[PDB]
Amino acid sequence: DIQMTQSPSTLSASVGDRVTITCRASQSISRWLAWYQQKPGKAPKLLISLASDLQTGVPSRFSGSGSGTEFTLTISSLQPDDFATYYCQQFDSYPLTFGPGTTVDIRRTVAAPSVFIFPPSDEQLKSGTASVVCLLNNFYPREAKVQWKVDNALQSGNSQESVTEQDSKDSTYSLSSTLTLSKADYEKHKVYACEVTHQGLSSPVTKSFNRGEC
Amino acid sequence: KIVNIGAVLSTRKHEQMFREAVNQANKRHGSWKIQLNATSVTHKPNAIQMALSVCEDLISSQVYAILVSHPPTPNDHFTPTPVSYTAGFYRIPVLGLTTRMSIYSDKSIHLSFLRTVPPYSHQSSVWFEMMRVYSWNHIILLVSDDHEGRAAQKRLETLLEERESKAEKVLQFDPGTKNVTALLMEAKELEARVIILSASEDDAATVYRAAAMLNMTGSGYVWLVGEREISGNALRYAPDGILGLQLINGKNESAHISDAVGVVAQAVHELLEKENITDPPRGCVGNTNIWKTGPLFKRVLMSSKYADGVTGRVEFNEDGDRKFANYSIMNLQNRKLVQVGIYNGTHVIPNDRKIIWPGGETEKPRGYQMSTRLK
Amino acid sequence: LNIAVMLGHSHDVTERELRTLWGPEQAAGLPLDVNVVALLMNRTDPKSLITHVCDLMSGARIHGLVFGDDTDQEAVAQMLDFISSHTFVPILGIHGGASMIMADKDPTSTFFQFGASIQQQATVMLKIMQDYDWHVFSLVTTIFPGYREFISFVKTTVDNSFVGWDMQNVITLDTSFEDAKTQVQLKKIHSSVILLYCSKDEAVLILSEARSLGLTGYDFFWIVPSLVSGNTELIPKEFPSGLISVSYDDWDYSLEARVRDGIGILTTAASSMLEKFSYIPEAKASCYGQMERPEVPMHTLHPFMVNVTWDGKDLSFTEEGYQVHPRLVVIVLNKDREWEKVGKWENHTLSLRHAVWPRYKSFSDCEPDDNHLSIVTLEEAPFVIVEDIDPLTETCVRNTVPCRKFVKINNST
Amino acid sequence: EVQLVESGGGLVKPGGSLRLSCAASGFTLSDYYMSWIRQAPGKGLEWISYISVSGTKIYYADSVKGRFTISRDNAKNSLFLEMNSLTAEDTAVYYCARDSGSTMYDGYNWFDPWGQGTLVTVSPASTKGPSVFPLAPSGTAALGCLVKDYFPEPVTVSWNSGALTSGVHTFPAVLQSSGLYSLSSVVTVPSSSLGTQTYICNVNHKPSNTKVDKRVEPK
Ligand SMILES: *[C@@H]1O[C@H](CO)[C@@H](O[C@@H]2O[C@H](CO)[C@@H](O)[C@H](O)[C@H]2NC(C)=O)[C@H](O)[C@H]1NC(C)=O
Ligand SMILES: *[C@@H]1O[C@H](CO)[C@@H](O[C@@H]2O[C@H](CO)[C@@H](O)[C@H](O)[C@H]2NC(C)=O)[C@H](O)[C@H]1NC(C)=O
Ligand SMILES: *[C@@H]1O[C@H](CO)[C@@H](O)[C@H](O)[C@H]1NC(C)=O
Ligand SMILES: *[C@@H]1O[C@H](CO)[C@@H](O)[C@H](O)[C@H]1NC(C)=O
Repeated sequence: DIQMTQSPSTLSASVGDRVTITCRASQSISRWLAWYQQKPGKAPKLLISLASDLQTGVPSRFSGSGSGTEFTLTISSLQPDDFATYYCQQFDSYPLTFGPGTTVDIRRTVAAPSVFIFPPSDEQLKSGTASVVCLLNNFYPREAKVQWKVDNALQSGNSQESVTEQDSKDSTYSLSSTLTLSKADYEKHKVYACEVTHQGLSSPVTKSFNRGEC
Repeated sequence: KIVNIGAVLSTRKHEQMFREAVNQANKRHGSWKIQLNATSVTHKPNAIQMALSVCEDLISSQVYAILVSHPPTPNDHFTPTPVSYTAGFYRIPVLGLTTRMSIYSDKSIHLSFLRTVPPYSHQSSVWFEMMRVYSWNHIILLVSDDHEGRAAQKRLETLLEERESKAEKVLQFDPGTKNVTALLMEAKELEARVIILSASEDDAATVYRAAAMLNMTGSGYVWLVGEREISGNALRYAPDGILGLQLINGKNESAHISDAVGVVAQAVHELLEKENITDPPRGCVGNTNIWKTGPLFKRVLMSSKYADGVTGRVEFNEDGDRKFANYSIMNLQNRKLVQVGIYNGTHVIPNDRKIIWPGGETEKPRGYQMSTRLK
Repeated sequence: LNIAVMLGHSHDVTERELRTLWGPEQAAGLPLDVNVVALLMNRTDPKSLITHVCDLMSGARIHGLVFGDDTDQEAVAQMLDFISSHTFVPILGIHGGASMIMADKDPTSTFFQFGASIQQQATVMLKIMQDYDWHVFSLVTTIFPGYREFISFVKTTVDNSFVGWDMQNVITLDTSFEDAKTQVQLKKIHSSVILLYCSKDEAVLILSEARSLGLTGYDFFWIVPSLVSGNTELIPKEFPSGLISVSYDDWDYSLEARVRDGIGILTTAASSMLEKFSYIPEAKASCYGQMERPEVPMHTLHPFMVNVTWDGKDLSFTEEGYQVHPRLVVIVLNKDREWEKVGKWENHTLSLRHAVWPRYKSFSDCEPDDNHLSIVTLEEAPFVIVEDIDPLTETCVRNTVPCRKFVKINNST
Repeated sequence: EVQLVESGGGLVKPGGSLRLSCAASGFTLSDYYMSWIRQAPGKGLEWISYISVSGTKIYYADSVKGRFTISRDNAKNSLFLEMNSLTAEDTAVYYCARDSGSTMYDGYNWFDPWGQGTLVTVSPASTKGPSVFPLAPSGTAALGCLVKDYFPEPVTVSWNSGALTSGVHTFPAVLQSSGLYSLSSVVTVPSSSLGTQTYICNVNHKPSNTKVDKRVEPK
């Protein structure tokens, strides 16, 4: 198989600026690569064939470059309709694999994340299920580091995260992290800390609640 | 007894298919204890890098025949020119799976080159045969000022001189030009009404756009354009009624790879059964000696006959080109390509489909028109 | 600017450096030629050649090079053409592999040679046929793919009748060494010189067949192109002593003079480019990592090399690539089987005579040549009239016969 | 017009079978190569199957090899894909796209055009009523209502019967390992408005025909 890595996963740029997307393959694929533009809720559409040939019906602003193991997609002038997710797909060998994808966002200003943690409701506890939700709001860029700490211990493998699409008015992302624990596990622990690492905060902020008064 | 067969295909998938074909040929027909070995290398982006990689990874591996294909990338070259030139310092034969360029037809430039596809010369031969069977004696030949265009023009002129026939004039064309309206007006101011054109895709699109506004798409203007002129922007701007040509199985690289592997194996068997074989150079640096058995292997390959291939009778001309290929006479109907006739070699058999002509005329037009304006 | 040069033998370093010093200093050279770099190698492997040329491309910015290979391999010129096309360096072909020219370079290349193509050698052979009063000839060619152009050129020249001698009947023969060919047509159309269009071994075989047949003796001669006499020191016994060949060699020139004129041409082209708009263009960074398409932001030297003058010995070039005025001397094999320079097609694209009349050299087997005689004649007035050849159309005899004469200027000399 | 339409998708229990129909319009299906590619939510795109023009060369992805079956009808100009042994990871948006190995060289696909696509969901559950759990708080305060264990999509969540719109962040639905979706809708309001002004969230699930309203008060 062929592994393609796209860096950065997400990026932000203003209208009219030049946007550079880097696609790197695990092996050498010469010039066999294609670029797709996918709108949210819409199927991707082909933009560049052979990593350099512009498709018919596509604006001339799109132009690729690079060969071998590293590829680059360049847009001469960013436009409002260009904000989408771009995947670089190679057809060197079967199976045909697609990259993780790169999404173009809007750069407005650095926003400090709004970290909030809510203890599970009693009506949820009586149902035999316990879930801890940590709220992230108005953070730019959308990239952030979220981890769950219970009784000052790292927790992994039982967390679900949901991220909202970029807002139309203020472009503020919202992320909700859900930690699932059983009733016995929830009642046998007293500390539940949600730590958030983001560019808007110089140092991580750890806010938790203590059983008994939450 | 150990043999190695090099190859240069389009990366992993075609390399694996070539290896599978090599294994199949090892396990079928002539199957000796030590048949041959399979080696391949991808087409490098830089031509210099490709040439040096071919040198190091094939000559050091004791290759007897190397298969090279030409991917039709429009922006990049990816031509077999570097590999052919590197194999030309020695006399190691090469096989072109889909090398459509007419440069390799001349052996003065490429000393040791072979291919299983007639680049454009047999396309001009099909043009001549179609004009003979459709009774065309008035041809406006549009030829680009490039090597392939000149070769096609020379072949067409030689074929016409066989029956003591000569076109009224052959208009010259320079690639990348946009002011061809003068040449098109000169073509209009002629007794001939059919036009034969041989150019690249961009040139075909440009001349089509120029001729659209000059009323060159009307009745009686028969077009016998080639394969390059019915694809891409040329197909987009192609006027309705074009009698284009398309090579059957000329794009399916796997069939050509299998045929080349079979022919190479048969030629290796014939050479081994004929006389002694000189060992290939251990490396491509240090030894400038020319292979003594290179010309003999070239003769064996050129005289080899392969009747079990996917294209039936497979044979090579005196220039190492496929003879009696399968061409499909394509026609444009409602902006769609409709296959009408098939060229099996020295025979043209149209099907029941009716060939339309530019201008929407149903009846077959003719090139014989009297100007009645004798200056 | 920082031109390079390569050789294979003879002058190694000092002579080349002295010539490259003397060249630009002979005139008011506008370009500031800092220096040159000279190399030497015996082998000419494609990988070794590529590595050496790319190393010369990286260091000293290349800016053109001169090749002096010694091996007689025609693929060296092809490799040089490919390199010049794919790294944009002007390369001049000199004695050796790059000397012989048989390929049509792509427009993107900047490769030129000092050799002579088939077209000009054909013109020299036709001038030789104009001389000695040879009007009827037959074409014998092999299945060699590089001779269809030769046949077409000969046919077109035959169709050319507004000037030159009256073209007699011409028959073209192209087949194998069987089917009892050649002698079928060589009965009434082969009275004068017969042209052979074969390679070395093919020509040896054809001439052996001619010796075994009735195509030898003081009768009709043979004229062959340059590649037939590729080696001036290797004369097979099958070659008749009456063979005539046209091929420039080192009889009148040398590697030193050739590299001197090559560096002069390169310096003149660089000066023209520098004086054209602003400066002399520079080369690329290296021969690797060119992911982008091979664009040419600068201007090629082709428009600046089509017309070049250098100290009266100008060596211009055509659009195709071959030089306008090659040496292209004509050599006739001697009775002792050596190639002797008799004539020179350099003087304003005109052949020479070398003061050697067509003395009928004995062929493989000596025969009594009691057929040409010798008729001394004197111009009295009404019975003999001496006239010069009219420089118009035929430029030869029309009703009279070829004659001889002498000149007298000083009684003492 | 050259367009593709995906039909036949829906909800299938694990271990069942389903068929997808791809409609080809504006071109002849026999002149091009077809391929099925699925897009898992929150993941990338994964090519699945490939069918040749001749109909004899069929290749499947190694991940789903032996479970899917692809068939074509050139006369009908329709593409049929058969899926068997559906699992939770098989829940993805399936697209049928046209390849380009016919006009261009072999191996050149750059799949185009792409149809509107269809959604295939695999879940053992059939229909379950939504459950609403308020998010009690511990110059603005975060207030929201949590909807958990509802199936199938979609669910309409509004605040004050749609009067309160500013500051509402409705998180996208997330499918759990049990096949029950869940989402959250949090609205930011000033701290002064807490207690004095009542907060009500209207949760309505169309498939279950159930409307649930939960009181929101400071805690
Ligand atoms: C026969 O061919 C194989 C090709 O697989 C040679 O094995 C090596 O294969 C790797 C790629 O998997 C190449 O990078 C190596 O260069 C190959 N080895 C060599 C020495 O070239 C194998 O060596 C070949 N055997 C013979 C006798 O030629
Ligand atoms: C291309 O040519 C090949 C012949 O080499 C045809 O045959 C197929 O070849 C592939 C691998 O090359 C095999 O996987 C298939 O099983 C072969 N099919 C048959 C029916 O023999 C192939 O069908 C041709 N393809 C096209 C599109 O024309
Ligand atoms: C050349 O000039 C323009 C483009 O430069 C073109 O439109 C025009 O038709 C040409 N001239 C003639 C006489 O056709
Ligand atoms: C078609 O041409 C081939 C030669 O390639 C010949 O063998 C065959 O008989 C021809 N078919 C017909 C129907 O003439």
